[PDB]
Amino acid sequence: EFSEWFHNILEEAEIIDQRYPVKGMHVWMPHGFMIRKNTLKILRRILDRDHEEVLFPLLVPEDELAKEAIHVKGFEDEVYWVTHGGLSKLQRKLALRPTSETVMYPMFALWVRSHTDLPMRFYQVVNTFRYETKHTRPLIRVREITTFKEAHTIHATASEAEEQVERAVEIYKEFFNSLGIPYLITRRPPWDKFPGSEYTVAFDTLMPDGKTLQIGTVHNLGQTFARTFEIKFETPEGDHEYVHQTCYGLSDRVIASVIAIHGDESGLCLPPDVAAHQVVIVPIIFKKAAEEVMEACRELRSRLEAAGFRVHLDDRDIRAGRKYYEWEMRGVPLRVEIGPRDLEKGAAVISRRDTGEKVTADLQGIEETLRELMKDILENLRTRAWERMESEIREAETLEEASRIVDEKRGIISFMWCGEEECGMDVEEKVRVDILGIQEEGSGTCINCGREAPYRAYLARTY
Amino acid sequence: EFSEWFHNILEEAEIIDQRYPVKGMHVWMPHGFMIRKNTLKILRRILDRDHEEVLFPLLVPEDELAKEAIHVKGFEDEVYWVTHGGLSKLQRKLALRPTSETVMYPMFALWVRSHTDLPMRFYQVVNTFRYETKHTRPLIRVREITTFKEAHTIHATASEAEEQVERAVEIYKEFFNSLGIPYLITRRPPWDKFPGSEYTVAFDTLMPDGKTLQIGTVHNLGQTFARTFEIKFETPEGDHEYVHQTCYGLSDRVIASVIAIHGDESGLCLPPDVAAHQVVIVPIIFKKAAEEVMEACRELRSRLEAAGFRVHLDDRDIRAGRKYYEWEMRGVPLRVEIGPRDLEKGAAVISRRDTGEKVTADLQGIEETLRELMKDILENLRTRAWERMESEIREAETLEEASRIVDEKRGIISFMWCGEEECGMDVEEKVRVDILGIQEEGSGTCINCGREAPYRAYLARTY
Ligand SMILES: C[C@H](N)C(=O)NS(=O)(=O)OC[C@H]1O[C@@H](n2cnc3c(N)ncnc32)[C@H](O)[C@@H]1O
Ligand SMILES: C[C@H](N)C(=O)NS(=O)(=O)OC[C@H]1O[C@@H](n2cnc3c(N)ncnc32)[C@H](O)[C@@H]1O
Ligand SMILES: [Mg+2]
Ligand SMILES: [Mg+2]
Ligand SMILES: [Zn+2]
Ligand SMILES: [Zn+2]
Repeated sequence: EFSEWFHNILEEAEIIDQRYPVKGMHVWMPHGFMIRKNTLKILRRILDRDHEEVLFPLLVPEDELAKEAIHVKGFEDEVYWVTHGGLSKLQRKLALRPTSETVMYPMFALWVRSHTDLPMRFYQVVNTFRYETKHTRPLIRVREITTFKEAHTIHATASEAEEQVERAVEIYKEFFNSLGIPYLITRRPPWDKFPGSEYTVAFDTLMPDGKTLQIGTVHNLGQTFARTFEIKFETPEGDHEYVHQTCYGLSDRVIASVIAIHGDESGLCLPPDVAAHQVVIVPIIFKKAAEEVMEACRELRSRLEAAGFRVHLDDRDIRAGRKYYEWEMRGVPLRVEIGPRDLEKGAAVISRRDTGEKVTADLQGIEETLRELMKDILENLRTRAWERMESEIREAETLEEASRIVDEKRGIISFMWCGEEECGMDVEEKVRVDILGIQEEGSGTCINCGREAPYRAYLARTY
Repeated sequence: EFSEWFHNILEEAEIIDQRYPVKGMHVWMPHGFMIRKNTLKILRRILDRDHEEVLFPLLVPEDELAKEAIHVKGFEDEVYWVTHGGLSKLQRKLALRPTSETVMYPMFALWVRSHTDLPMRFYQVVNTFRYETKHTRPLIRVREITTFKEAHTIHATASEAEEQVERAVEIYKEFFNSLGIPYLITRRPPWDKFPGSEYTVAFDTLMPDGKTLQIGTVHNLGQTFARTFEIKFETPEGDHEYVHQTCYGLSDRVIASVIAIHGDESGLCLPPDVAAHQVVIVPIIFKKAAEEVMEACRELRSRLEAAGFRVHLDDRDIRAGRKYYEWEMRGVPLRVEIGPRDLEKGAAVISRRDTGEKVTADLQGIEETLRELMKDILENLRTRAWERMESEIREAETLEEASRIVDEKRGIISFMWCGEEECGMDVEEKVRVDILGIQEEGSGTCINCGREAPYRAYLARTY
């Protein structure tokens, strides 16, 4: 049910066109692009406080890419390879970046010398490629991840690296909260962690189809990559130790989530700061003081723009009904309607997209009325969202109880787990599900082997 | 001389790092990235008035790419090819886009149906690839063009297409004027035009080494591509005719130009709206009312930010001299110095980067003082630039006179030309130079074959 909804809204709202001759690679149409644009503004506003945006190459030579032990193994048959340059065969294969560690790190080896240099915090929003699962899914599982934001940090002590991991987590919380997206933060099992990292922390959110979606990861690379690429730095004493690194990233999935989570029967419903337009002015006219209604709207649009609004006056010549539908299925938060009546009173009608509540305000201070309304809509959408999610995280004491809940209600399954490889795999297999990760807390007994359970774990059917 | 200057400023100002294991592919460091960022804001501000930004895939399948007659021939051995997906060999080669016609057009075939649909004006800023000349050059001739803005338009009548070509030209003029970049607009010879187009209009600018640099092209594709990809549309009568297309684009070269053209002995000198910072506040302190000098600067920074300035307070603990040098070689337009004296008078010192003029203004209305100063700097830089260029465009009546001027003074050579293939080639060969293009005007006699010369032509040593 959700799948069809998603696929249809992506087309109707003209977010992306999937009809491209190469599977797993979609086109961002105008509207979709605007949403992607605003989602990124929000993200960069946060990241730019303490991170420096950069832009590295797309292609990586075998030599560099394979310098990894586990990392190369982690993307082996997952990389695309350019082998020829025209008709000529390159004397050194070039791989399309799947992620940029093997691209930036050898360069970091150069950029880093003195402890005065550290800490360095970089990031970029580029396109990465991954040859995977025959199962392609829009904005969720693509071959060309068009909105891959990857951050990489460098530190002097392993201490600061961990502190960074915590900072990243706070950055994503803030990012997501702005999108009104709820999430569950856990620590991935050591066999799911980023290839070569010390550990991986992941953010997972729940899709309307009861399935979970990883929408962000933070990895603590310790000094593994440092040693691999020789990234050393001089201490104030005169020694040469390897740096401590961490990296984290999001993808188009964030945009899928926003669409999906605040999804709706009417179409898209988006946080005001993500929508292509925050306020769409629709003048109501039947050839009765039209010249006056119009100039009332125009004046309003201009007035809103100067106040910093992303407004749009829909003066097309069609039935206001059709207009309402359009901007509604597209996700515009506020609709401002103006007609002879209201006009001849100094007021207008403001309709909400999340609720439906049409209220009446004075065109005199409307700017503030709108600003407030917007703050309200986010909080509501964010709240609703959190409720909906938490109400799907259910505890289980028996592996049997789990299988029953998952299969009947889907969602997330909370449970105490011993945290052992074999036990975990066994849990996954028996329940045909994936262990999202753990959360250290009070002990108990592993839902499976009954032994001592140091961790609170979650599992679910994932994307 | 210029070359070394360029290469050194790119490194000293930390614009791009060229030390990447793959030739023709550079890294944008923080500072460089900020300039690229602002240059693009300026560009998008213009383009977004009537164009819709989008984002198509990177990879193109042989099938589509080769659908062209001359176009495929035009990029034959110029394309990179991904042949394997992991260890598996794809059953259909994928080419990294060199430009996106073969990517967007088949999609346009779908997006276009009714004349009500046209006109459509799209554009994107993506990374394109081109396997060319062994001679790699930063921001000028790269294998991975990291800042390729390509616009594509669709029209109902060939009439509107031409009108579009004129619009594009006006858009680039405005874009360039904002960067204070001078240019010569001409019509490329029919053997240099974009592969498959009706004709190509190009913008060329002059580099400090007397060589010319193509910094923009607008192509009128007529219905050539329409027929190739079956892009038809329904007329109000009910007929089905092919659409009229045009496309135009710029690259990182625009950023090279800005750096190079307003180049300088002190380092970078950039248009206020391109610099990483428009105003850098440097407090002068020697342990004498410091606490008061500082709070005077801070207050100023905040005050400037709220006014919309990209300001930066350099409160580092170093000699103000070293600070001046840094922000000066980096291109910051205005430096605001504050010390005990000036402070205890309600005024500060404002130094210009283009001139050097340090003036004294009242911290009371300084915002407007600065805004004005900025407008002044652009106009100056733009003017200087135009003078410098026009003073290098020299007329020649004899093929011999040309060879003498080119070889001794470089620059552009104006001349009357018959406009014939063989005659043109002959001119180029004999003078070891390239014919930039023509400009229809009063007749005369071809500098070479003496026959009737319908066009005013230019030639020079190019990049
Ligand atoms: C930051 C680290 N270098 C990185 O690459 N981590 S990652 O491999 O976990 O990817 C980061 C995020 O990208 C998203 N992602 C991964 N593969 C994807 C795919 N094929 N399609 C869409 N999003 C994907 C997920 O939300 C994931 O959390
Ligand atoms: C718009 C059309 N589809 C296009 O591709 N035209 S073009 O091939 O002429 O390229 C547009 C512009 O990109 C720049 N350009 C072309 N090849 C380049 C290269 N190898 N490195 C840097 N800039 C390049 C030039 O300034 C040129 O005017
Ligand atoms: Mg698992
Ligand atoms: Mg030529
Ligand atoms: Zn167990
Ligand atoms: Zn001639």
